[PDB]
Amino acid sequence: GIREKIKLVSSAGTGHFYTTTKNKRTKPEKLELKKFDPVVRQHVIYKEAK
Amino acid sequence: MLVSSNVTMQFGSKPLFENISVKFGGGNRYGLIGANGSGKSTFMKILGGDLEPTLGNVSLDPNERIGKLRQDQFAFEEFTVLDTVIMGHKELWEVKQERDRIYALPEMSEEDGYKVADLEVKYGEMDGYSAEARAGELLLGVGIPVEQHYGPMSEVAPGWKLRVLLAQALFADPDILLLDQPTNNLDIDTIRWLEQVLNERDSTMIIISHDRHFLNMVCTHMADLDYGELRVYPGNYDEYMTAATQARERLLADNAKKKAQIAELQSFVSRFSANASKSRQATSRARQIDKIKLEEVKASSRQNPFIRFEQDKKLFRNALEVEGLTKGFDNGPLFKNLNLLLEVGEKLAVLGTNGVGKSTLLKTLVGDLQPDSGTVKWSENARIGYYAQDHEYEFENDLTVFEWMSQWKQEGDDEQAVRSILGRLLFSQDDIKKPAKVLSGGEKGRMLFGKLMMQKPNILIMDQPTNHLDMESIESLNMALELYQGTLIFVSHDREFVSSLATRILEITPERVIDFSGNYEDYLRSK
RNA sequence: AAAAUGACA
RNA sequence: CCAUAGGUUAAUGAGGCGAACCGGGGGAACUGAAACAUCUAAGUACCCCGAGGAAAAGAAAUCAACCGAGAUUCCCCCAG
RNA sequence: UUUUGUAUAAUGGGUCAGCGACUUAUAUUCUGUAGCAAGGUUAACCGAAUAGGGGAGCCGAAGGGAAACCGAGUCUUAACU
RNA sequence: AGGACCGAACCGACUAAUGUUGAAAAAUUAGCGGAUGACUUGUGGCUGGGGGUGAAAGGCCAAUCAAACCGGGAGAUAGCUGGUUCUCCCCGAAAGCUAUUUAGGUAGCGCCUCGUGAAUUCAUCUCCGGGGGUAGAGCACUGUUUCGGCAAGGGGGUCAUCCCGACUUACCAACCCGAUGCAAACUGCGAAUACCGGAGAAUGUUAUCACGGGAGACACACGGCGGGUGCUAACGUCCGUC
RNA sequence: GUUUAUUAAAAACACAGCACUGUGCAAACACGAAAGUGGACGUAUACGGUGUGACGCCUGCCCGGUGCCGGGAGGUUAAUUGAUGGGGUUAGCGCAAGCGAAGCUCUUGAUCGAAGCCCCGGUAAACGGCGGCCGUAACUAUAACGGUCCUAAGGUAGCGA
RNA sequence: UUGAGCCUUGAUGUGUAGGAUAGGUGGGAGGCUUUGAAGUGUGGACGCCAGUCUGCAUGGAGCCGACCUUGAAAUACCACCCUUUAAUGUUUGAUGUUCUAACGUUGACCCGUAAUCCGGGUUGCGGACAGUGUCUGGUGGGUAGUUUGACUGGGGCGGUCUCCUCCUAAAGAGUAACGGAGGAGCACGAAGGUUGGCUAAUCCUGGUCGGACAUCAGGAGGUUAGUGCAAUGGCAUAAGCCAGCUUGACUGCGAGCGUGACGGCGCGAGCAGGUGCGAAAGCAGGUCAUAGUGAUCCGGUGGUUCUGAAUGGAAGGGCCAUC
RNA sequence: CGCGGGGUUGAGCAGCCUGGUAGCUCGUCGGGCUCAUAACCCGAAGAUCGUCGGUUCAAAUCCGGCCCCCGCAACCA
Ligand SMILES: Nc1ncnc2c1ncn2[C@@H]1O[C@H](COP(=O)(O)OP(=O)(O)OP(=O)(O)O)[C@@H](O)[C@H]1O
Ligand SMILES: Nc1ncnc2c1ncn2[C@@H]1O[C@H](COP(=O)(O)OP(=O)(O)OP(=O)(O)O)[C@@H](O)[C@H]1O
Ligand SMILES: [Mg+2]
Ligand SMILES: [Mg+2]
Ligand SMILES: [Mg+2]
Ligand SMILES: [Mg+2]
Ligand SMILES: [Mg+2]
Ligand SMILES: [Mg+2]
Ligand SMILES: [Mg+2]
Ligand SMILES: [Mg+2]
Ligand SMILES: [Mg+2]
Ligand SMILES: [Mg+2]
Ligand SMILES: [Mg+2]
Ligand SMILES: [Mg+2]
Ligand SMILES: [Mg+2]
Ligand SMILES: [Mg+2]
Ligand SMILES: [Mg+2]
Ligand SMILES: [Mg+2]
Ligand SMILES: [Mg+2]
Ligand SMILES: [Mg+2]
Ligand SMILES: [Mg+2]
Ligand SMILES: [Mg+2]
Ligand SMILES: [Mg+2]
Ligand SMILES: [Mg+2]
Ligand SMILES: [Mg+2]
Ligand SMILES: [Mg+2]
Ligand SMILES: [Mg+2]
Ligand SMILES: [Mg+2]
Ligand SMILES: [Mg+2]
Ligand SMILES: [Mg+2]
Ligand SMILES: [Mg+2]
Ligand SMILES: [Mg+2]
Ligand SMILES: [Mg+2]
Ligand SMILES: [Mg+2]
Ligand SMILES: [Mg+2]
Ligand SMILES: [Mg+2]
Ligand SMILES: [Mg+2]
Ligand SMILES: [Mg+2]
Ligand SMILES: [Mg+2]
Ligand SMILES: [Mg+2]
Ligand SMILES: [Mg+2]
Ligand SMILES: [Mg+2]
Ligand SMILES: [Mg+2]
Ligand SMILES: [Mg+2]
Ligand SMILES: [Mg+2]
Ligand SMILES: [Mg+2]
Ligand SMILES: [Mg+2]
Ligand SMILES: [Mg+2]
Ligand SMILES: [Mg+2]
Ligand SMILES: [Mg+2]
Ligand SMILES: [Mg+2]
Ligand SMILES: [Mg+2]
Ligand SMILES: [Mg+2]
Ligand SMILES: [Mg+2]
Ligand code: NA
Ligand code: NA
Repeated sequence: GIREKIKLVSSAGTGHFYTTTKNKRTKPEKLELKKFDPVVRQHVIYKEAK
Repeated sequence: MLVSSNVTMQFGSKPLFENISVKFGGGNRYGLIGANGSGKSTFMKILGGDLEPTLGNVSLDPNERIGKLRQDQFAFEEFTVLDTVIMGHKELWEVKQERDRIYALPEMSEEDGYKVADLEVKYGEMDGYSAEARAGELLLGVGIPVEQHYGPMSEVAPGWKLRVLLAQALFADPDILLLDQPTNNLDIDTIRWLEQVLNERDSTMIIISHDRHFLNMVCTHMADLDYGELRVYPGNYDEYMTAATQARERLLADNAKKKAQIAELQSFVSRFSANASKSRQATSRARQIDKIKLEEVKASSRQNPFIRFEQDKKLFRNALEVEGLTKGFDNGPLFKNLNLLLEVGEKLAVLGTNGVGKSTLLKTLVGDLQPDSGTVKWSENARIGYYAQDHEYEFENDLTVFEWMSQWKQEGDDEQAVRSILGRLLFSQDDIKKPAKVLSGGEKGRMLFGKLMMQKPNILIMDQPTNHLDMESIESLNMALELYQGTLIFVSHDREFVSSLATRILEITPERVIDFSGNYEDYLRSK
């Protein structure tokens, strides 16, 4: 529907991303969640991308 | 010898121009036009490369020079006139600031040792040793006198301020993204001057102004951005006017051909459907309707805001009373006495070439700047509404669109009857939940028209109302002031707005301020 | 430039 | 004008037939895909030209792999 | 014969005699039987030619992984109770 | 003079009868139209198969024409009909689910058969441990319904018909109280059977499960019981169980 | 007069007459892979295609749609041309990562680019089309009449169970 | 005639402030001049209009340079180039007139020839047009190959085709009809996690606007309220209602089960690594649960030497995440 | 009760076009011009946008039910 797909690309430098959905009409700003990066095995920040 | 590329941008709900794919190059000047609050300024702001788009189609040409005049014509009251022109060279300016921290640094470091040498050798390589002199000759070449070269930009008339800002753009660059809406400089003389400078310069430039006549003399191609994308129509402006308003008409006729062909296949389907002999043929066109797919029609952003000003007390005898003004800032006074009377009407179009002090007359006519006069003696129950020539202090403190509009009211309710007034002048539901400082151009102006809607100012000023309006709000504003009951004292630079709107002329030239000739169709006729 | 009509006695 | 074209005479060769095999010039569709158009059937059926007792091919501007083999043709594997 | 079902008024046959419909080739899998048995077996071809040579090659005795690779282990995973 | 008139040869074919395994694979008999013209006829040529010719009917092109005849590809393909040949012994179904350009076809499973390997594996009965919410019943709930009592309130008229409503009605009438019914999509109650698990004797040529070779079948019919639909009609139709 | 040889002989086909349209001659058009033939040993009072069908009175309105004809200003647009940007390789520079000349390559594609279409007019004996709702006249009925909406235009003459 | 590129030469290019219309690099301060000058008159051209400028003899031999305001020095000098420009040539494109020599001739005459075919010759007319070949855009039922669903109380029309909730469904699971009733193709960065706290509908009485019905104070009642969304089951330890902190809406696995003919779908304690809340016990692998969704092929983006058709690379594949 | 279209001021019609103003031509009324009526000039009146609901701050407009009007269909052997 109105909810489209984004990917949260990690900030640890490695290429890893959690893919989710986000409604843009209500909120046009980015998403920032501290998630787990299996490449470096640590909890790092995941800024929205794509 | 290079060209530009495509982009796509969105500041929230309903993305703006949705996968633009264009190229700009050659010598032809793409006149970029569009309705208020739709792409334009921010489309070519992306083109400059300082901010990147969302979808990120990217448009790269990192070898040649870009010089950009912008819309914020008052964005620097502090830098001296020579500094603003020099800052048009981005590399020179940023290098100098980090270099200039020499006399402001009382102690030097080891790493600072070759750093100051590294910055200085870059300064000489791009010959910053002549930037002050190189700009000065150019700055003198566009009409700015010498004595104001070292003065601050705070004390320069806005009409003159464009001549400085165009000199900043002209810094040996083979393209310029001109945001030049020649708002203040509409003397016709200065307009005719700027038409020669751009015409006799060979560059792949872009112009954005709303002036229909100005786009004729200069631009060769047009890049209208109206519905959801930009289409390039060669021709000047009025060879454009036919195609843009005809390609729409031929689409509505084609769209209505299918909608009338479907409705005639439904004559057969609805009649001979249950029939045994004609069913196989009715279901042959019952599934033919499902393959037509008439193309969708989008609404043009060129709408007409509906604004009207209504009074609250309507004084009856007269409004103005000026005895002798004799106000001058640092030179010969701009006016000597200026005995004035308004007499409840007399829309009093102040006029004159830029730099003679028509805006300083209105500022001291309302009581902000104290004159050496003897008071201006407003009426008993005057409710003054002010629309200053520069309006940027109001749009601050990051209030939202709904928040900013809301405080201006006296008896109406906070939820409704201010949404309608704010939404009457083309503000959608999702457009009012964003900060009021991020608005652009006409919407900044349209707010100040709405500001006087609820205020209901019995007496009006409207310093320079038709500045960023999109040729449709001008027709609405011209109609709104025409049936307005009351008094307003405006100073406008174009001719048709003053001519059609009711008038009692007061032109300002050194030294005598000529007062009154009637229609302004007779003021020029007397000449 | 527009300018039609008016019951018997 | 010379000369060519043309004409006559003489000598030699060819012509046509034949079952299959062989080289070349053209070349389908039914059919399968559980319909059908890419594809398959298939360079098959058929038409035409040529030759021989056989015909084509044939003596590396080929393979292989840092070791080497040595023109062409046919059979068994590699291998469904 | 076809059917849920036929004396069926559903099909076929006038009768006799002769002919008339699950085959052949090459591959693959399973059962029976025979030979040899961690081995079994040759094909083309040579051959006084159902003998004997021919072991090119095929199947099996080792699997795991997409693959490099490892190997009674291997893959996943940073590593597996 | 005439694409003139009546009318035989000549060219045709409007009506009726006979004929219909005929005298004839379109004729005979009695009538009928044209009959100097766009007529008719003899002999010889030319046009050929997606082509010919057509005063136009899809007509004629050798008794064959919405694409001739002969031979070849060719034993085209046919989920469709028909047929399938000697004998005895053992076991012995299905007409269901799921999917399907699928519904009269097929694929996997269910059901059959043969071989191998396995556990008081499996079946019946008694006792024990269980979850129901069907039949029945009931009206606290969801709806519905009839009486009787009280009665909010919604009306009807009477007034200066200005206010307060001051007085009236032959009205209706919600909520609660007592009594009386109905329900597949109601439940403060609730069986019989069935089903799942455990233990125990007897009986049953393993009847049970797993793997592997071969299938057939997937059009069902009637009868009893519980139903949907129909008219509690149909040798009607769709389910469950025997 | 012709037609379904063999169930239809007719109102069907043909016809003289009428109109439109193509064709300037090596004519248009047709049969031909092509050479070549017919048209025609003809020459616009000729030849081909289409529709109507003696003769008489006539043949009304609509060019919006689809065809055809004319226009060339402008937009879009093929092959062709290959300007630029990105990558692969590596002589060398470093004896680290990395950078990268020349050449050869893979790809992107600036510029040039006609007809057609979009656009502007014409043509209906070119294919085709040719309207609603409301009110109103001395009893009743009906509208000569009026209002309004729409369309490219709203069926005229004649005829009418 | 006009565009585009290339070479050669010559000209060519300030205000700010001065003796002056000085382009950049700085090598240098001595060149220049009589291989005829200072000034004189005499003419082009250009010119933010003072001047550069060079044909010109005569006059005939001194001018320049350094200095001087300047961000910078100076046609005082030469070279290496830059800008704008004219002339030659130089290679090409576009158009317009002409020309003959390719090509055409189904114009005329002669010969082969006892020949309205064909060939050769002479000539006239068109003439690089026409026409043909390869490539390409448009048009193209003239022509050819083919498609044009199923269920169904015969076929057509209408309805339906996947998923969720209740009844029919006969008290385990399942169970059909063109049987009776309703929904879905989403939403949420909080509407998720955790910690702390809280309890409704509807009525009566009293109370300013205020009213059958807002907000308030007491009492009855009991979940008859509520749940993002249809229905069923559920919910007080609340799954309903508020607030604080936060990202467990996380990565690799997974004993053991449920349900499907399969493809698949669902539940899941616990183990390893890293988080959040709480004092802690503990809870957390999305939401009260059940709808909110489509396999394979083909291709796109990112990561990863797993492979890399002689070798080193690379293209291309493979694996992981994803469209 | 199967399918479409319509309901706006006295008549005929827009405005639904992606929600922020109830509009056009006639018509009624009160004046003015005229001897008087038409024509014409000036000024105003009326609509719950069929009704009742539902997201909306806000509905003629978006969604749902009902009423009324106008058409069309309800097949062949
Ligand atoms: N920072 C932003 N983020 C998101 N959306 C934005 C932002 N700034 C502006 N917008 C949106 O983009 C719209 C266009 O703004 P823009 O600056 O392009 O004006 P404009 O159309 O050029 O107007 P004008 O002609 O008056 O100059 C704004 O009206 C606003 O709705
Ligand atoms: N604060 C000030 N200090 C010094 N001079 C000033 C100041 N404000 C204005 N001036 C000068 O006095 C005059 C007044 O100009 P002002 O800013 O009032 O606008 P204006 O002349 O009306 O111009 P325009 O028409 O461009 O708007 C101008 O010459 C301006 O340079
Ligand atoms: Mg009259
Ligand atoms: Mg021979
Ligand atoms: Mg097939
Ligand atoms: Mg088939
Ligand atoms: Mg040979
Ligand atoms: Mg060697
Ligand atoms: Mg049977
Ligand atoms: Mg039967
Ligand atoms: Mg019997
Ligand atoms: Mg019978
Ligand atoms: Mg009998
Ligand atoms: Mg029988
Ligand atoms: Mg039969
Ligand atoms: Mg028989
Ligand atoms: Mg036999
Ligand atoms: Mg192995
Ligand atoms: Mg006759
Ligand atoms: Mg005949
Ligand atoms: Mg006879
Ligand atoms: Mg006759
Ligand atoms: Mg006769
Ligand atoms: Mg003959
Ligand atoms: Mg015949
Ligand atoms: Mg055929
Ligand atoms: Mg065959
Ligand atoms: Mg056969
Ligand atoms: Mg077939
Ligand atoms: Mg038996
Ligand atoms: Mg079948
Ligand atoms: Mg019961
Ligand atoms: Mg079946
Ligand atoms: Mg069945
Ligand atoms: Mg049955
Ligand atoms: Mg039955
Ligand atoms: Mg006749
Ligand atoms: Mg006949
Ligand atoms: Mg007959
Ligand atoms: Mg001829
Ligand atoms: Mg006719
Ligand atoms: Mg006509
Ligand atoms: Mg066809
Ligand atoms: Mg075929
Ligand atoms: Mg069917
Ligand atoms: Mg059950
Ligand atoms: Mg049961
Ligand atoms: Mg069953
Ligand atoms: Mg929740
Ligand atoms: Mg809690
Ligand atoms: Mg919760
Ligand atoms: Mg839920
Ligand atoms: Mg290699
Ligand atoms: Mg890869
Ligand atoms: Na702007
Ligand atoms: Na001013």
